[PDB]
Amino acid sequence: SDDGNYYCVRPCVSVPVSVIYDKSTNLHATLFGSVACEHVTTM
Amino acid sequence: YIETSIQKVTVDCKQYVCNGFTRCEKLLVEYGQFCSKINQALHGANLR
Repeated sequence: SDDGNYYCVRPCVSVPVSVIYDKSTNLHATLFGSVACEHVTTM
Repeated sequence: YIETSIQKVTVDCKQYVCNGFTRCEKLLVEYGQFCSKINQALHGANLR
């Protein structure tokens, strides 16, 4: 950059999401595969 | 050595085809019958 800094440029990423579903009781939950919980809370 | 399994890779059809571009996703809604078959086909293979 022109401000004297070298910047790494990575591609834009997306957090994975999965649904845990129990049909008999009609219950569900969310699974963010390989994502730390702190990142989910902050973003 | 006897192999017993392989990695289970699942693919997001919407993110793979359109890289998060809203203009591409608008065209892809005409599809989706094909994305729904790819998502379910890989689900069955990983389930078995």
